Amino acid sequence: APAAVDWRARGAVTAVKDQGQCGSCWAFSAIGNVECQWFLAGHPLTNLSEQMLVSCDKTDSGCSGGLMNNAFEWIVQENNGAVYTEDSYPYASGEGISPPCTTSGHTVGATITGHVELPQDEAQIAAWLAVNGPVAVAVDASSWMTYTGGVMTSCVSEQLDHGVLLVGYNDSAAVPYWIIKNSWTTQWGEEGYIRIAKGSNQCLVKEEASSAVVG
Ligand SMILES: *[C@@H](N)CNC(=O)[C@H](Cc1ccccc1)NC(=O)c1ccccc1
Repeated sequence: APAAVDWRARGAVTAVKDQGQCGSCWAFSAIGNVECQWFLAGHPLTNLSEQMLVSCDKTDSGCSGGLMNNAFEWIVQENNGAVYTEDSYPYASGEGISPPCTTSGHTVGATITGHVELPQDEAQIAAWLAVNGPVAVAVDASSWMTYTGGVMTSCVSEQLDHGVLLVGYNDSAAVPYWIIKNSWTTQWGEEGYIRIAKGSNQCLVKEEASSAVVG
């Protein structure tokens, strides 16, 4: 694997979004992954719908929580692999209110055929990310409220509570780090992003890493 990767520089990552006052990070993580994978598949970078998952995906629990794996599963097995555009199915749960599911007239932004899980190994995850793009991961963001910038090194790593997106790493730095996309606006952290120490399983980052498959 390369010494450093940043898929943002490859224009493969969309703008930082805002989940608002809603427990829908799982949806943002999954959808982000699908966005990046769709671009890297040879298609235009399209903003996709988190609201599709929050409202329609009943395997998960809307604004109270859910799982990225469950989202990919639901997309393939229930929604024929379709991921709608954010433009034709916009996010509306910003204040905590989830509209009902609508299945007439929406526009398919991406089409996935499956998903893969990555080993609980930062090296193997990086090895994947360097080739096939950004990875949906679960973390312990309990100590993230106070993050303002820099490489976090003593992140509270107890129990998973947040869904974020690995978009790259840097093994060349004095302290090697993961570059992580969050869904807490651009005011938080490093322009919406956060760098965490790589190799010491910070925030339990290596626990649940998955990626969609765009056949
Ligand atoms: C983010 N603000 C919403 N939080 C959750 O959805 C929360 C944490 C989470 C971790 C990994 C992947 C997705 C979400 N959900 C859970 O703790 C959880 C666990 C088991 C079943 C449902 C929800």
